[PDB]
Amino acid sequence: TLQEFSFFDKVRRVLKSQEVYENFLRCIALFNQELVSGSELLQLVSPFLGKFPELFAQFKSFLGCKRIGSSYRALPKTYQQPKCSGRTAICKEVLNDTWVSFPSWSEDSTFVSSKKTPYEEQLHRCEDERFELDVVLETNLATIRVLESVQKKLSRMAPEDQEKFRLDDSLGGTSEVIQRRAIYRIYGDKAPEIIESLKKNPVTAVPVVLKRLKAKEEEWREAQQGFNKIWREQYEKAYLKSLDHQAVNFKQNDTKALRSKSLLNEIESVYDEHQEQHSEGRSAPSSEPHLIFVYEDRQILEDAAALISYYVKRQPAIQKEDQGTIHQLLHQFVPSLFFSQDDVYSLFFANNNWYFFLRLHQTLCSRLLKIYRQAQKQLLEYRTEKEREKLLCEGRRELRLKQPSEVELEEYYPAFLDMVRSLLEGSIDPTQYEDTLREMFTIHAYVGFTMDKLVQNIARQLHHLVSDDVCLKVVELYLNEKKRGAAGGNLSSRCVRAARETSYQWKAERCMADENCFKVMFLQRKGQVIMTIELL
Amino acid sequence: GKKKVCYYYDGDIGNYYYGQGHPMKPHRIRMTHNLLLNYGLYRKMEIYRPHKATAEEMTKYHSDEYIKFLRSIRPDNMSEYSKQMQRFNVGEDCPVFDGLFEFCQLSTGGSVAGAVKLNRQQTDMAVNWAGGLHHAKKSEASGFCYVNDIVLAILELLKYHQRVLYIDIDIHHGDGVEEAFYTTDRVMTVSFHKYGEYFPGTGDLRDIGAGKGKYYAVNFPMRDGIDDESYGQIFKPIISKVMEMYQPSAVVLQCGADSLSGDRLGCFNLTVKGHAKCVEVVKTFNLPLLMLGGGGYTIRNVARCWTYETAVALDCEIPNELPYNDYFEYFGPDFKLHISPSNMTNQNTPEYMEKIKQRLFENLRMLP
Amino acid sequence: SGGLMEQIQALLAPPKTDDSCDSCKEGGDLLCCDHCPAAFHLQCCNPPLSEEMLPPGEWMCHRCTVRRKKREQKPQLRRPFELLIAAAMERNPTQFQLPNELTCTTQHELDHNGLVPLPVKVCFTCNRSCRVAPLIQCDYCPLLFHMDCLEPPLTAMPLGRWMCPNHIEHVVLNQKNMTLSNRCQVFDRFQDTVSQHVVKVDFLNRIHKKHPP
Amino acid sequence: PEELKPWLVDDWDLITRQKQLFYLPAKKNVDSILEDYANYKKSRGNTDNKEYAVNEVVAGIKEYFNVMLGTQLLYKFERPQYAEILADHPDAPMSQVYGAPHLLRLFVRIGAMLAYTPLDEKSLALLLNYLHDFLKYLAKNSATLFSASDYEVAPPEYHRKAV
Ligand SMILES: [Ca+2]
Ligand SMILES: [Ca+2]
Ligand SMILES: [Zn+2]
Ligand SMILES: [Zn+2]
Ligand SMILES: [Zn+2]
Ligand SMILES: [Zn+2]
Repeated sequence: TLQEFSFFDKVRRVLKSQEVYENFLRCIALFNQELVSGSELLQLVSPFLGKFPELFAQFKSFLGCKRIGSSYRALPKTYQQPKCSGRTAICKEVLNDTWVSFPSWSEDSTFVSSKKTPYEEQLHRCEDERFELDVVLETNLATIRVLESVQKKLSRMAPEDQEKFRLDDSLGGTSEVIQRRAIYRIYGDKAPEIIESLKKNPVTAVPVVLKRLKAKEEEWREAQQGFNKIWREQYEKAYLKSLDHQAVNFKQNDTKALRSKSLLNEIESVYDEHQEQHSEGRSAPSSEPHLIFVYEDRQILEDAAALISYYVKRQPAIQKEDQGTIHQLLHQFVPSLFFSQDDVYSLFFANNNWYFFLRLHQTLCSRLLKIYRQAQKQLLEYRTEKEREKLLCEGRRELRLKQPSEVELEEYYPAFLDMVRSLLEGSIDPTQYEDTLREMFTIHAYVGFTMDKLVQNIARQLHHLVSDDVCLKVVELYLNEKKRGAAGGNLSSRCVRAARETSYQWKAERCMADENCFKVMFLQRKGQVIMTIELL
Repeated sequence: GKKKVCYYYDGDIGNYYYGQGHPMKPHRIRMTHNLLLNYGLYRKMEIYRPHKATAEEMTKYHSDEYIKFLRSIRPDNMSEYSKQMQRFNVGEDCPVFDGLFEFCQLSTGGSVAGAVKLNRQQTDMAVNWAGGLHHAKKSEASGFCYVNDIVLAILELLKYHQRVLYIDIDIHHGDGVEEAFYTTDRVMTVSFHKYGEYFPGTGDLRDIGAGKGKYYAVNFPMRDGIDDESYGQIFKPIISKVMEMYQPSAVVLQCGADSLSGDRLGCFNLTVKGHAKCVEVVKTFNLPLLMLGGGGYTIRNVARCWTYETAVALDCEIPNELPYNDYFEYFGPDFKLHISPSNMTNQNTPEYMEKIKQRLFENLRMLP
Repeated sequence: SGGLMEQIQALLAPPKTDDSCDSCKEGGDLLCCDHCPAAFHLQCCNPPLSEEMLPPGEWMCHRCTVRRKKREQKPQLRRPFELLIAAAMERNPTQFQLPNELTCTTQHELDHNGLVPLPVKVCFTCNRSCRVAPLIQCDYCPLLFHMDCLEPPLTAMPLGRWMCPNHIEHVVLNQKNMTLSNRCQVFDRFQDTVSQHVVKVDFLNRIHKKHPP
Repeated sequence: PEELKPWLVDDWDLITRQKQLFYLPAKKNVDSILEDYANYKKSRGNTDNKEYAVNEVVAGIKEYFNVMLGTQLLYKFERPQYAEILADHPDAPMSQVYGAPHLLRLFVRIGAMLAYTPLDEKSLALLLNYLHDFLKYLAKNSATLFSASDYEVAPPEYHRKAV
């Protein structure tokens, strides 16, 4: 009947593609070939209609040597299994004897430059350099201790039997090879005659090897002191830089993602996404925004605005009346948009440039917010660290570096502001700038290296915003529309003012038609304000 | 509350040399023990000398030809065994060195002695950081492991325990241990491991077991850059349900420390506190427990992690400042117990976690 | 590049005292002939060259051997079979190669600078573009699927030809005991059969009837 | 000019794609199968005096399976197999042990490899005919004789031994 025809038209519409519809008709034809059961028919249908509940329900109502796993596979039945002499009843009854897996890779593979920073391979190299001394020196010390014990033993009975005393392969120790290894290393090629000598006549051989080993271990210990002094000045130059795995990439990715074309494409992609969904006819209302952002402080807004003012006030390229325009704009109207001067919203129809600047402003606020949270978190962890460590019995419950005081940790944030301001002046080279930033804010400092570039880009946006007539037009249209009370207001009064809002929409279209138009919405809740922006 | 515990240390286990540039570097145990000693932990914990395991104990699982090869092989007679060396995967990856058979002897002896004492009910917790080598097979050496100590420990424990749980938290997959108990209902192998172009290349979602031991072998593939809280949120539920349904009598943990941040061959990003969260979680269920060693290649971090989880086993807390030790200069430049994680991107996105966890839950619901 | 390795090893020194095979076209351990640049594997010789067999000195290829020895020298089917055996003796141990008649037969990524391409193509399960996560395009149909959107989700990149989960051949791959060729013929049975709209729709309303005829 | 070849695709997949090896002493060695063909075909014609050529060509298949094996008949995964065969039972019949599936590879090669030996027209015609009916008898009872179910696999030791 026509219900089936409607189902097929709508499945064609929601599949958007001929080949997948071919696959679907393949499945149903295979089922018609009676090679597929109804439950099986549905287990092959579900990949097609696993996200449209209505169509899936409609279709359901309409109807009314082996190998396992991925790596385990069989041994030959007539395979001579390796015999074992310790097999008990459990060994036969529990152990596998039919299934085998294969190691697909090998350890220590090509991983040197896969995901590791250049400052970590250095630490790995120093680690190996340290270990080889540690092992050789400690083998020598262990051999010294063992032969010392055997000598302390030997010096205690009558001399008529000392020539009868002998030493075994272990050199008197618990390990057969450790002492022999040490002697080989000490003596080069002439070691084994001496090994025979201390095995045959220990009484005349123990003191001489003991003396030579003593001198050698003191020489190696002094060399170790020198080497360990040299080894320092190296962990300090790599540890913090090794913990950061994103900075080198992040510089380029942020300096590339802040271009205007990227900011445009990020929302055009969402527009085309929702357009394709709308063509599909899927269950989604035609009022849901495209991009949502959030500010969770007002003081951070004042800080960011202060920073932008601080940059622009020291420029040569913009004149004093434009400085006044910029001050008026940033410190009065943008707070006006945010209602800094629940369920209260403000609307704003903006051109391309306004979208650009105001997204950059959101990014700056978010960066500063992450910095603030990390500083506060550091303070709390350090305070609770003193609290926990002060009351601690250590084992009774049966040099170094000076950490900053709480005052400095609390002073971190304004100091960071002074530092970024200074970087904007440029009197502080970015190199020790980033060194200082990292040394304060550990692994979370990766976000704040490119703040200067962002601030200068925002300043260019502001200069263009004042210079271009379309922006000023947009702003005074917003002003008179707020005077009428049409633009923005109470959530309840949305149904009352939808008509005047729609007229405002019409004005925005007729004003900026040859360019992409944006809608921006500022809704306030529990002290935080949520950006919502969408395209038109 | 506080309970008795045992520790087996043979002072020579650190002296063996795998070869120049070999990431398997057995020094780690020696610094672990020294750090424990200078933390004053030995007053509350008993330290024992492990008896060297006889080859008869090793043949209980391994092929006699393999053990003969292991005992007869030396660096000086490489020529006279090349055919067998190729036949037994001994070479570049797993090399022959001085006293390798002694090292394997000690490694297996520690854990087997722990298992004997555990079976006797003389203690409910024993530690052996030398053992836990899990990549060794029935008749081959792989993944820097020669004699699969854990399987011998489990075979010893089964003499008195009806059901036992094996937990692997190494970045690698315990391929040998699971393959040994692939087809049995007496053991579950719960492995959390990174998958994808990674050694050994086994350990999918659906490697779920076989025969009577079907549904009795759960794996958890992960991606790069797993972090602390993600691991915590995924561990406690899976473990709580596994030991609610299975109700085992003994538990064995492989604390592979190669899952830490900044490892030489690892990609994970766990911290020492996050790593010890697992041992607190498993112990809180109050069952007899065996802790074994395994991986761990960033030697300072390995020492830190093993020391901390040992101290957790005693229910003892230790100052974040490291006390003085013979290898103090390794922990520069901060010289602190806990390590700060790196900041690389976590590819283990939350919905992936939710889906894998749900599939595991469904698979476990089938256990009788 | 100041490495400490050389000095430390010299300080601990004991005293002591004073590109591809020509036969199989694949790499590995190769021996290169000293008259021609061609190289052969240790098992690419007639008879195979074992480790203990190689003579001390220069190595010669089989083709160079034949050339050198030729220069130095300068209805019964029994005769055809002798011809065949002589020819087989002359042949080189390269490989057995299947006939080509049987063995034979970008846009969804960020730009070079990094940017979402336009127009966009979206994950089938979410209708979301490449921005959220990398997109995997099926090699049989132009369907793109996410990493975490399948069931069960993949952990790692499928290095080979991925098989999308919408396609039907999964029910054919379920069997673990049948031969490859049967599976291949079943696959190819659906790889050409298209444009059957009327017959499948008719069968569907045929089966739809609640009361069988 | 070969028929019902898709069995070769299965052989290729199990040998060098599924990494599943063949049984060394599986059953029905190639010379034994050739003797079975000779016995079966002798009871076809009422008076096959041409048995003097039938047996000769069967033995020719034997001799060509003698020296050609190993050179350009096996796959790169099959080098260790041939090495073990040559090192374990060299004095034993080398044209034995190896099962039927390796036989078809010889004929697959020979169809192109013959293009370097200029035989006379009648002889090549007869050889073509005998290849044809040999292969049609093989296609007749392939399911009975060819069996991919009993195909063991290679543990990683054989993987190291191969490459
Ligand atoms: Ca694991
Ligand atoms: Ca099991
Ligand atoms: Zn070759
Ligand atoms: Zn040559
Ligand atoms: Zn998706
Ligand atoms: Zn597909």
